[PDB]
Formats: sequence, structure tokens, C-alpha cells
Amino acid sequence: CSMVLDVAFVLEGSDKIGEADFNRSKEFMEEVIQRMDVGQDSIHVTVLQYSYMVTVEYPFSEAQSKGDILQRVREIRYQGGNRTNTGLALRYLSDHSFLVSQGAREQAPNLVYMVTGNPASDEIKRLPGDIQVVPIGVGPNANVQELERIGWPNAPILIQDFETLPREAPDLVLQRCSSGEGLE
Ligand code: NA
Repeated sequence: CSMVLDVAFVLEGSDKIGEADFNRSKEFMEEVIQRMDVGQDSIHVTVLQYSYMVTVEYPFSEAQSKGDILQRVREIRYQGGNRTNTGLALRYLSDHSFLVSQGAREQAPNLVYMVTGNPASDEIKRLPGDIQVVPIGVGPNANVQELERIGWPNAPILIQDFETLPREAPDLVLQRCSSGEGLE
């Protein structure tokens, strides 16, 4: 995937996820960033972690080089919160992450890959259409119809478990990046 694109990664870092499975999420994300043409004139990346609260791990407003982003990702620490506040994470995207004042490019399309394994704890409001969300629902505890509503027009990418995530998901994520649509 090589294009002008503001990409967000949103990883659930709750206790229900656990440190092992969160690290699998991190490793999935690293592999995606490695495959993406991340650079000042191409793909830009923001990274969020959420559970009880939402942490901006890397804003668009910081250096948009693959090396700088990947190293910050390695430094991300599992929070292990007691909630899955997916609604709050989505509000961050619309009201903070994708603002020009926060480093987003006005003429770049917006794409979000959100990794979650549990039902939302909180109220979820539908995002403005200009923020495209591709939900990645991992494991048996994902609330699928909830993800379908968050994702529209994007079908959720359903992954059997966090072990499979870093192996299977990157290909699908990059296909969606380049074409602008999910498969079949
Ligand atoms: Na943008």
C-alpha cells in the first residue's frame, strides 16, 4: 500500500485481552507498518491504546518515519484496564486524532484499523463518514453486530484468536489499504 493516507491503529489493551494477547496485537501492528509505505509524502500513522482510558501512543504530529514509529510501538506498555471503552476510543478519533491541529492532512483520506476482542463497555456513537473504520474482531467474545455498525461500509475482519492475528491479518489489512475495499 503506497498512497497519501492518514492511518490510525487502535488496540484494545484491557485485562480481558491480557499482556500476551496485547503483545500479539502489537506484533500484528508492527508487521502492518513494516509492509506499508510509511513516509512524510505517503502513509502517515497514529497509534492508540484503550481500555479504561485512551492513550495516544503516537500522534500524526510527530515524525512520520517508519523507524520512529516502529520504535515507539516497541516502547508501548500494556495498560491492562478494567473496561473496554470502545466508544471513547472512537470519540478520540473523530474529535482529536484526525484533526489538522493534531497533525492530520486535510486532503488525505482517513482509515482506522481497530483491534478488539470484547464487547464495548460504553456508548458507541456512529462516526462521521470521512473516518473509515475497519474493525478487527478477534476471538469468540467479539460483539459482531456492534462491530458491523461501527464498520459500515466496511465488513469487520474476523480473526479466530490472537495467535492467528499476526499471521493472517496483515495480508487482509494491506489489501483493504490499497484497494479501499474488503475482499469478496
Ligand atoms: Na486526513
